[PDB]
Amino acid sequence: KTIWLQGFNSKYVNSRNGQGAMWCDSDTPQAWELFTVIDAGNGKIALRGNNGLYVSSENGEQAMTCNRPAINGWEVFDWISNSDGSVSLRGSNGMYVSSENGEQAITCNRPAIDGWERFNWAAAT
Repeated sequence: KTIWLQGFNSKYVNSRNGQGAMWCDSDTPQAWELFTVIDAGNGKIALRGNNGLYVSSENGEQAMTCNRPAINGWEVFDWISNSDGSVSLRGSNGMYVSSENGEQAITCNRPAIDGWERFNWAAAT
């Protein structure tokens, strides 16, 4: 139930310990790159980061974060299994989580899946 997410730039999604926004900038998956997948009901998931806080879409109004203390909503996502075995994540605003190729903090404001919105994943163990 613990995973990492590897973005388009081959880097790993980084919680940044809840200090600022999340980035897809880590060269290897260590503690801040591991997320506990939480079954949130209704076929949705949430993600709890290294700091015990929850990943938020921020409804696409600003870059994604991992510092919400509880799940509401903007903290639940549809897990989309892609044909190649990658995953995409659709926030509750209907937009997709984007690595932004590591050039800016991760966002959830894209209406369609492109390369930056596809992640390789694996159970951390």
